Amino acid sequence: SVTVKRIIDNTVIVPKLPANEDPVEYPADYFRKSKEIPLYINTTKSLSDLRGYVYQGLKSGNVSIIHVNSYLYGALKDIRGKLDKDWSSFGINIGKAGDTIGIFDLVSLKALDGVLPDGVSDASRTSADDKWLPLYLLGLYRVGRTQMPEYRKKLMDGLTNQCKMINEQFEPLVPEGRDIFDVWGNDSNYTKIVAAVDMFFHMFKKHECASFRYGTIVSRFKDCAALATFGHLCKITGMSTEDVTTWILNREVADEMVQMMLPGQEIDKADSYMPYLIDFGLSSKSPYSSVKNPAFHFWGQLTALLLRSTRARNARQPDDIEYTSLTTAGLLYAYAVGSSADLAQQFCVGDNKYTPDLTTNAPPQGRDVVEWLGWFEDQNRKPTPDMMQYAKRAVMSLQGLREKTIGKYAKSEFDK
Amino acid sequence: SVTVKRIIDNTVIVPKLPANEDPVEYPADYFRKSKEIPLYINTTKSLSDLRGYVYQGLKSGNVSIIHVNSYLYGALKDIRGKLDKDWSSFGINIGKAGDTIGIFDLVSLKALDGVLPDGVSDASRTSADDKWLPLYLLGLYRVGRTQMPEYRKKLMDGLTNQCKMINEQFEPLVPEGRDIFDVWGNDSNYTKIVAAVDMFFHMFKKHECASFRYGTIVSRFKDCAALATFGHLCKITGMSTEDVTTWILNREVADEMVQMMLPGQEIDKADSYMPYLIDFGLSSKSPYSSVKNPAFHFWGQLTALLLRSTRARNARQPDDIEYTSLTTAGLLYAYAVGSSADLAQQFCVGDNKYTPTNAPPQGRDVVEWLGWFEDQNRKPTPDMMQYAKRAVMSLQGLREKTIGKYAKSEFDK
Amino acid sequence: QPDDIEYTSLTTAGLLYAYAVGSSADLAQQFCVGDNKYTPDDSTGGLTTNAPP
Repeated sequence: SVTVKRIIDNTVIVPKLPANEDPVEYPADYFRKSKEIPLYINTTKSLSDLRGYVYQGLKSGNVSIIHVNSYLYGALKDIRGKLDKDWSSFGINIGKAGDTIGIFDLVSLKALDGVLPDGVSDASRTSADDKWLPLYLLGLYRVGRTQMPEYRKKLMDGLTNQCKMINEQFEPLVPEGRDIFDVWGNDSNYTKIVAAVDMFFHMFKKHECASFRYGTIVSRFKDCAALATFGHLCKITGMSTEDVTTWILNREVADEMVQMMLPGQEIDKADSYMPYLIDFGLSSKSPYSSVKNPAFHFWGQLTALLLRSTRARNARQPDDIEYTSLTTAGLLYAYAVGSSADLAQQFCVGDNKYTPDLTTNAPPQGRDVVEWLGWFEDQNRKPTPDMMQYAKRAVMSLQGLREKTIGKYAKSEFDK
Repeated sequence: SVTVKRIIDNTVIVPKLPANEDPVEYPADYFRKSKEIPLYINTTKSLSDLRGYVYQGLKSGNVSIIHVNSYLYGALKDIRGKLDKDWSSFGINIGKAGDTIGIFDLVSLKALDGVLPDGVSDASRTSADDKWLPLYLLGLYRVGRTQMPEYRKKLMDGLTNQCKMINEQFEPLVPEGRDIFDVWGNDSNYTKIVAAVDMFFHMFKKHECASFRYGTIVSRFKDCAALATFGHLCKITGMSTEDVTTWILNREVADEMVQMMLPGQEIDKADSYMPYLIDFGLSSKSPYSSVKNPAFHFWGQLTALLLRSTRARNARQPDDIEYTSLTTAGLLYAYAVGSSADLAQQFCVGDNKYTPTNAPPQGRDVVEWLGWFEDQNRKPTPDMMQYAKRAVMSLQGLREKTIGKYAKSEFDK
Repeated sequence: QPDDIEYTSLTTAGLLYAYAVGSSADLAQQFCVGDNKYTPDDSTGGLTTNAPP
């Protein structure tokens, strides 16, 4: 369809629209450029003074982001954890046989020299270092990302978890709304610390300080939600990863899948840098994000919902996608799984159920794509009363779903 | 299914997703490595002063866990243990013959360096040792195993029994909200003490101080819930462990059963280290939990629910499992049991009663019910649906994310 | 909604467009394992004429 023409006067129109580049960048195609990830905190100001600096800063005022980072590195220099195996990611070989590494065995540099107050601060604070302060300092990042009234529920998390034979109270004054400690999310260094801490304790799960993960955990697979719904779609359909792939029926959902599965990205690998691609600054734009995989995210989450997913109901409904087309695809998929139970005898006493055995129009026995596409073709490509009912049965009795979710989308579509 | 290829251009895609670590850890495999459970009682100095340290530390919002540990050790020297026969678990010989063993016949060691207040605290309290103080201290653990207003309706349990043959009352400061004695369960050495206590009085039910289990019992089979639901299902169906097993109809419920039934783990033995696999630090990821057995937990508890179980109502509904397939399975099982009543004559007066299209099968046999399910083109019958309807309608206030709420939504419409 | 336009004609046109796209779902097997559904076979026009295009 290169040439379109106005039929009334035989003249040629050339239909075109505004371009939208915004390309994505992969973790691997960064280590092809630099073999290390810098962390700048040039502050050789004593640990005990940094301790006091931030304490009164947090109590009330302009807590410097330079200050908190400097403290954290010093407070977390605990060269803990014996490598049990080997630790290699993207060529970088940090961990050997039985080597004792730490956080900041990532890679680390020093920049600038300007600071706020004078050397010896206020010697009021005891240790309370490795004890609680970092858990607070790191815990605030997670609280910073939210904007909904969950901030108070996630600040209860902070305070209640910080009582590990420590018992204190609050610290800042004004409630959230992105302004106070949310400045930190935009610091290249602060996020890299958050990531290194998560990575490190994800390796050494058993470790007396792995409690630092609460709050440092939301950096893991940060804006890689599309990948997460692919995992989730598998566990709900109970199908293999490849068998789920074959049920993808829309061009733009295939596209996104190809993009999400591009090789050499270590996405399936145990302890890789991949899950921390954003906060380590390995990538400016995630190829695994929901905003770059909207067709897939909607399809998968819809399908999961009709299958009684509890989480899917609150997933966001993305704009600029082929709703009607994506939903019919989902229904069929959901209907196939949802009506064909796996159900086979597993254990016996020498007495097994032999399975030996409506030939015209009737839903196919198994859960095979080619079987179903042919059956649907027979229903001239339009969903039956039964499968339209199946969708209704599933969505009715869903209560209190927020707007712009796939939950409200699904109910409003199938509950008539 | 090794290879997938995009049909539009004939290129191979390789579908893959992020990994899950956390393998299970078995209590047997612990005694493969070590041959002992080390209890680190750090300080060993003055029993009388410790009695003072605790009370004072309990009246205000500050008391060391090291100090209450060292106190428990000193106060509980019930070397009174007249063995009935023998006692052996996981290759470890705990006792034999008619030996009088003690509570701490489970390997004791010394630890670090630091202690809080000066030597002689307050010589105020006496003879309160082998009476109530342990019973109280130990009681606070199961009080720490909560988050909702259950605590203030479970600290009653405390003062009430902390009064039987002792008469003592109110002592705590801050009510709750993860602050007070709710941190004690974090101490590796504290939990080990509670475990050693419950394990001891489980062998010696008829001892003077059997009361002490009133807070230490919640340790027994901790994080081994899926194993219990298997027991509950048996009691509820009236069927044997063998038979129940055959009614498992999904691959993932099979794996999880297989992983729960590994042969060298003393799970059915009377007095073992297994039921305290967590608090003794034997395992850090129980194989018998309902997080490692999500499929089985749902299945078992849903079937229970249709069979009129009261406890099934509030069971938690796991994420990332095949709801639809599992639900069908549970429905068929529950339907079989719930329309094939055992019903046989039990007693007589010389006068017995011998028992011998597209209608539900005779007995409770899986092969038979599967064949009947086949004949119904693999979809649940409208009578089956009414059965589950009846079983769920008129269920009162049920909370969110339970299999109770799940079942009513699914079957009552 | 702007003024001074032909609502009736514009909407009946917009309905017809919406109806067409909305009833003719894309749907086509994208990935496979060496086993692909091929859609045409004798694909005629549903129930006589007046059937959905």
